[PDB]
Formats: sequence, C-alpha cells, structure tokens
Amino acid sequence: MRMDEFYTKVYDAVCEIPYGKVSTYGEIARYVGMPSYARQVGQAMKHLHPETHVPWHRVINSRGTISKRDISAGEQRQKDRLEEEGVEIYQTSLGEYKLNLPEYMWKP
DNA sequence: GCCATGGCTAGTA
DNA sequence: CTACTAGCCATGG
Repeated sequence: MRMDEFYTKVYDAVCEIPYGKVSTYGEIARYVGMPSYARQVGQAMKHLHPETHVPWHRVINSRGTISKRDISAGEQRQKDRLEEEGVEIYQTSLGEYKLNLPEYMWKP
C-alpha cells in the first residue's frame, strides 16, 4: 500500500469521527489496518492545509494529551477548537492538556 | 549505506 | 502519577 493511499484512507476516517467525540493516533493507525503506523498519522495531520475541512483537531495521543507539534506553537489551536465542542480540558503543574479519555473516546 | 527527526505507543521502573 | 527506554517507520539531508 503506497503512501498517498494510506494518506487518503486516514483522512476518509477522520471525517468519520463525530462532533465532540475523538480518537488517537494509535487507534486510526490500526483502524485502516496499519497498526504500526501512528507515527505516520501525526505525519499525516501535519501535512494538512489549515483551512482544511477535516477534524484534524479530534486526534490526540494514547495518553489522551495534546501533542507538541513545535513548528506550530499554536498547537494550542487544537485545544480551543475542542472547547468549541463541549469538552472540558485541564492540565497539571506539568501544564499539559488532558482529558477524560474513555468518556469522549470514539468507540466505533 | 549513513544519520537524525517527528502532532506515537507501550512497557517497565 | 511521572520518567525514562525500546521499539517503531516515513521523510529528508
């Protein structure tokens, strides 16, 4: 399965997720049948054009945190796009962001 | 061939 | 609960 294919398959999927609900890199990685590949899922979400009509924000790590991203300081962007979804978000004095996973976790 | 680098994850302290 | 190691694997220099 050549890249671009995979790239599509993933996208088709993140359009599948419902408002408010969410998934992780781990999970989409296996959903499309390519489990060893979340790494390449962050990868796919990075490759997105910002004014995309895709729930790029509804995908976090398995720890149920927001990931770093660096070259988009406004990784923060991902948060508020989600409070615009009814999801309560906090942190630690580690000052990350976290959430009640098995609640909002997208169970298909 | 080499390395290093990511929006990762799971295991094990 | 954090904290660190190992694997993981595309992309680019």
